This record gives sequence, C-alpha cells and structure tokens, in this order.
Amino acid sequence: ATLPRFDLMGWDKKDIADPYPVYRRYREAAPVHRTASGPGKPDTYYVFTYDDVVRVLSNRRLGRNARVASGDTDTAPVPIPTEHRALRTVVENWLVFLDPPHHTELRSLLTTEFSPSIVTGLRPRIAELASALLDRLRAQRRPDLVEGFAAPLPILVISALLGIPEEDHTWLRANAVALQEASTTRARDGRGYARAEAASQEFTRYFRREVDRRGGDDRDDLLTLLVRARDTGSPLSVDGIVGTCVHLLTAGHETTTNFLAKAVLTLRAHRDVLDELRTTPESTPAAVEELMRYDPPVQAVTRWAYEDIRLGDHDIPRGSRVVALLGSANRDPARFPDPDVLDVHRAAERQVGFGLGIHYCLGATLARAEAEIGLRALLDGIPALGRGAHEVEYADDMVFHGPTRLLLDLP
Ligand code: HEM
Ligand SMILES: O=C(O)c1[nH]c(C(=O)O)c(-c2c[nH]c3c(Cl)cccc23)c1-c1c[nH]c2c(Cl)cccc12
Repeated sequence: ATLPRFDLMGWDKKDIADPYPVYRRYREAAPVHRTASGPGKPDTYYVFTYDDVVRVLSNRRLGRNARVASGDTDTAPVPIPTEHRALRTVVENWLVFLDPPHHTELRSLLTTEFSPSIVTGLRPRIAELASALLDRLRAQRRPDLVEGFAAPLPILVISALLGIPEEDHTWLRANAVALQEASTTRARDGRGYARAEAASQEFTRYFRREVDRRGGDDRDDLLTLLVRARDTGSPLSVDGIVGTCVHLLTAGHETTTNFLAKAVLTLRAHRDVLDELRTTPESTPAAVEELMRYDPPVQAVTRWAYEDIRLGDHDIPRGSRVVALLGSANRDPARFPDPDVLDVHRAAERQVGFGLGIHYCLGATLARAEAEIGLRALLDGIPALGRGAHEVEYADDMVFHGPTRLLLDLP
C-alpha cells in the first residue's frame, strides 16, 4: 500500500495531542482499515468515517462481549487479563460492556437518576462548586487546571449522586487514574495491570463498606437506590452494585475532565472564539457543542461482530473486533465541511462525542450541564485564561483522551 498498518498502541506524545492528521490520512485512503493479529485470531477493523461509525454503533449485530463473539470460552468477556481477579470482576460489571437483556434492565433501573429534571435542579450546586474550586485554585502556586478543577468538579457532582463523601474527592481521583491504566490503548509495560489491580481492590472494599451501611439512612442516592432494589427482590449482586458504582464514578468524571481540559487548549488556540464566549454568555451552549465535536474526550469505542457483517467495501467476519474512531468521525469532511475549523454556527445534534445507539451516554444531559457551567466559571473566573502560554501533558490514552495536567499562569 502507501500508508502502514493501523492501530492505537504506542503513539508518540505529539500525535496523541493532535491525532487528527493521522485520522485524516487513513480516512482519505480507506474508510475502514483492517489490522490482522495472526494465527487463528481476530483482526480489528478501524472505522474512520462518520457514516460508518454511525452504522457500527447502530447495528444490533455488534455486541460488547468478545467471548460471545468468538464462540470460544478461553476468551475473556471483557478485555481484562484473567490472572487479575478484582479488576476483572469490576469491569465485567460495567453497564458499557453489557448486552441486552442484562444491559437493558440495568440501564432502565439507572436512567431515572440522571433525568433532565434532576440535572436542572443541580445546575445551581454545580455552579457553586465550580466557583469555590476556582477560589482555592486561584490562591495557588502554579495552578493546574486538571487536578485543581476539571477533575474534582465532576467528581464532587457524581459523588453526591452516588452518596459518598466529598472529602474523598482526591482519593477517588487517584484510584480512578490508577484503574484507568487497564484500558486497551495503554501499555502493559512496566507496572502494567499491577496498579489497576490494587485500584480495583480499594474500590471494592470502599464500596462494599458503603452498601453494607444501607439501612441506617436512606436518602435518595444511587447507593441506597441500588441496595434497595436487591433487598426487595431485584436480581443484583454486590459485585454488581460495586462495579456499577466504580463505573459511574469513572464514567462520571474522566470524560468530563478531559473535555474541560481540552476545551481550554482549543480555545487558547482559537482566541477569536474564546474572546467571543467571554463577551457573549449565551453562546456557551452552542460553543460546547462545537468544542465537543472538534476534540471529543472519547476517541475510540469497540464492538464485536456476533455474525458476519459488511461495512464499507469490506466483509467483517463473525468474531471480528471493530473500533469506531469517534475523533475521526467528528472531523469527517463528508459531514462537517472544514472539519479543522472551530465553527460554533454549524448545526448541532450530529457529533458522536457521546456515542450512539443503545450505549449512548447515560449522563449526557448531566455531562453537558457540567461542561457549560464549568466553562463559564473558567471564562469568568480566570480572565487570563487565553493569555500567555501553558504547559500540557497528555496521557498515554487513546480511549480516555486528554491532558493529565494543564498548567496556566498567575497574577
Ligand atoms: C463531556 C463528558 C462525557 C462524554 C464526552 C461522554 C462520552 C461517552 C461515550 C462516547 C460513551 C459511549 C461508549 C461506548 O459506546 O462504548 C459513553 C457512555 C457512558 N457514559 Fe458518558 N460521557 C461523558 C460524561 C458522562 C457522565 C458525567 C456520566 C455520569 C452520569 C456518564 C456515564 C456514562 C455511562 C454510564 C455510559 C455507558 C452507557 C451504556 O453502556 O449504555 N458519562 N459516554
Ligand atoms: O479500554 C477500552 O478499550 C475501553 N473501551 C471503552 C468503550 O466504552 O468502548 C471503555 C469505556 C469504559 N467506560 C467508558 C465510558 Cl463511561 C465512556 C466511553 C468509553 C468507556 C474502555 C475503558 C475505559 N477504561 C477502561 C478500563 Cl479501566 C478497563 C477496561 C476498559 C476500559
């Protein structure tokens, strides 16, 4: 061919921070790129166009279980190495890696807790949190927008939702990042799953203690809602409740964090727009839509073929692993003219940064509230947000994509 074998492993720092040119070349050669794996194994098909990505997350034929796909069984249900138990029992229990019917029942029991009406009555407390955070972060030496803002904001929001102390916000962040070392795009090199294993163990005990405490008080809070189901005839285990808690805690912030951080890098690289938001507050909602498609926090999601399927001009055999590049789709010229230009005026409801299909983002509404509000606080809270320079460090993560830390500078 012309361009080489494609995958998401082992990227250099500078391409992680700006992979769009990579997605562009490959996308221009072919909409799908097959990447074999060997002797009796499944190849991976990477989808780069918007239309194909939509089909992939739409198809009732692409599931989340590799072990269901292969008909094999010496195969893990979740992409977690068998030797690691705690880790593995917590990831198997994530709604995201679930297929109907189980997934349907769990999403339904959960979905009512993130309603537009609940989110609306939360906007005030989310605004108040963000402000107080910018206060502590301001009286500080070498402020880091991530650990000092983008990370604790959504953590405080989801933690109050679950029913756990805010005082643990830093402790929750640490373990979350440690656990995150298990996603498929990271190395397994030097200290692989090791840290993710210990992170899983701490969360299991931590949450186990919580659930064991339910029937003292009972407030409205996910933990109590869950344990209530189980005690009144609902079919779910502690391993189910525990994983669901970890799943929400992580799903509840790691994406919001990466979005907030990358939203700052984007605006600083587009001062005309950032200067627009500062002067015109109502533009925020529209801007959040663009910032979202321009540089989405989730660059890749995977599905598994449960029977043969034809995507693009390739036939994807039952058992294949399919990867939908959300970041590539969002910059597909076939659907977003001038994909590299930050244009807040283009029509919304097209960007797939929140996914699509039955696994669409459970807290999309909440997420969008934290983004609009959080961005606001930044725009109004840090006048020099777009001035001077900064220093950023991206993580070795192509799934949860975004800065590990983002430093700005003081007055
Ligand atoms: C701007 C921030 C956020 C972004 C960009 C985002 C993006 C996504 C994407 C792309 C998926 C699909 C994954 C797949 O198909 O494999 C997803 C799933 C999910 N997200 Fe969000 N998310 C965000 C915030 C949140 C928040 C704040 C919560 C907490 C309420 C949350 C909870 C979930 C859950 C539970 C799922 C799995 C749902 C299922 O499997 O049916 N997310 N998210
Ligand atoms: O590692 C992957 O390949 C992966 N793919 C997805 C996906 O959804 O397609 C995820 C994932 C888990 N939770 C998610 C949420 Cl809440 C949003 C978007 C993606 C994910 C993950 C993922 C994130 N963190 C993980 C950990 Cl810690 C273990 C195993 C998988 C993941």
